[PDB]
Amino acid sequence: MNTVPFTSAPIEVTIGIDQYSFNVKENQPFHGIKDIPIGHVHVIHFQHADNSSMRYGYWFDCRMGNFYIQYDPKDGLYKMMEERDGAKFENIVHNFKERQMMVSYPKIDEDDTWYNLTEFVQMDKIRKIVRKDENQFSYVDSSMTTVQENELSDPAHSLNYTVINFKSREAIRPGHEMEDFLDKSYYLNTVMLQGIFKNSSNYFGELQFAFLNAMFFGNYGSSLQWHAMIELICSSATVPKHMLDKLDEILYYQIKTLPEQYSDILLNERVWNICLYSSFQKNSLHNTEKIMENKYPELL
Amino acid sequence: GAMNSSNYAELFNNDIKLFVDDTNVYRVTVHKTFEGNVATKAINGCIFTLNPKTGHLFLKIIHTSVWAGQKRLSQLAKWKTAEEVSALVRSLPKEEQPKQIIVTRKAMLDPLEVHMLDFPNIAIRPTELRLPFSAAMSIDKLSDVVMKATEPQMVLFNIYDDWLDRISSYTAFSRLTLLLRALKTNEESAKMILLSDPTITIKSYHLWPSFTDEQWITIESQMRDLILTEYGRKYNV
Repeated sequence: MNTVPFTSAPIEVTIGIDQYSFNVKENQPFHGIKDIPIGHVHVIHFQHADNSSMRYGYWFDCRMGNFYIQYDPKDGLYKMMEERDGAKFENIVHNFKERQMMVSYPKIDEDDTWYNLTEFVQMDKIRKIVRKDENQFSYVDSSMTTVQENELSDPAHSLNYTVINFKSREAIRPGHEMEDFLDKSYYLNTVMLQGIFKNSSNYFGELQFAFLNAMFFGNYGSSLQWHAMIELICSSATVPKHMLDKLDEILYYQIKTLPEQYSDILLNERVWNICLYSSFQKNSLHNTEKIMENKYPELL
Repeated sequence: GAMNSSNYAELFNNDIKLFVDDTNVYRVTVHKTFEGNVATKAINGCIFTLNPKTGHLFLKIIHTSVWAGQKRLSQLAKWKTAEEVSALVRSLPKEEQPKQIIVTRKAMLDPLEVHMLDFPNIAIRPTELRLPFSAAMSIDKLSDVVMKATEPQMVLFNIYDDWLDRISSYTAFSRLTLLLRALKTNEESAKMILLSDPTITIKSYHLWPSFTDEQWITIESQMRDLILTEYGRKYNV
């Protein structure tokens, strides 16, 4: 079990760690989060009490180093940093635990939610979507735009998701215009799975990361990417059986975990109604279809 | 964006554009089978591709053989239309290729877009106008060449005959759409007006009769009256 200490909490802020979140008052003595489960990625995120705009946060994996949070009064936000001095860092953490100034990552043992949301997400892949190669952790916020959004402005700050576009030469073989547009199997399996992502796990990893960014920061371009990657599978007639079963489980926990009050903007009516009811794979998302109807039948 | 009443004069500027109408690509008669079921038989069709500024018509004849052993024909017809339009563009020299293609039916946008991916600087546009180009097979010479075809064939016409020697494109297109609107609303009457006078003939290289300027005014008035009448009968006004 690992720890992310906080130097201090100088401004009132709601802090999240994965799907949990705590309200911290200005200069309340908060000094970090302990008992964070080893073995998965994690994300710590922030929304200031005064600017309910710009949710921002950091993706990290505690196996890749010792990380802490410190408020910067010039840039006006909680920054994640790495402590290279191993001794200096257990000293900080152990003193803060002794004084009991840390929240415990509050994982119920029956609960596989976070595992299920992050099953295919790997820190090394995140750091290629968010290129800042001098840090081991990755910053994301509400406003960052994707490489695809840009093409239609600052590239250092972009989300470099894989571009998917159903009306492109990449997606459409010359001579199979009608075939490939109506059945995206060649775009999914040859171009994307075999060609770019290499395997289904990396594909699912990007899909899950896009969802989480949409959920935790309301990043709209991530929401577009998550929907695009679902639609590409559901609009393919020929999908490996293991992918369809795993897709149903992935989407199930994503829909399960969404705040009920956010189904209006995070969920795209056309994509979901086509996936669940009109697509080749309409009958292959039994668990996802069942929870969508019982929770957001309006959308449908 | 979409073409409509507001940007209507853009049709007659010097940017090459083509209308494409697919209504007559897939044509069927519906009949009863010996067992009482219903079946369709296809007849020859055509794509109606028209330069509204010059009158040049690219009439691509769709022979019934293209449908043989195919499913979801009404869907296939849109992709065949888009295939053939894209082939036409590729066949034209660069300086004759259109800068825009306006499809008369919105269902053609995606198939044409996908077939034109090689021509990213050609804009594919819908239209809000209710254009009468489905009545093209009410023009006797066009109907005749479609029905007689025994194989795929491109036949070229000037849909304005020689009108442009005396009138502008704007007026020529207005004449054409009025004639086609009338043929569409009551073909029998419309055709009666055009031929009632045996002394006004259709040149061998023309589609419409050789009316003088004055006779065209009488004609256009007769066609307007025809259209208005049908409307009160349709709706009871």
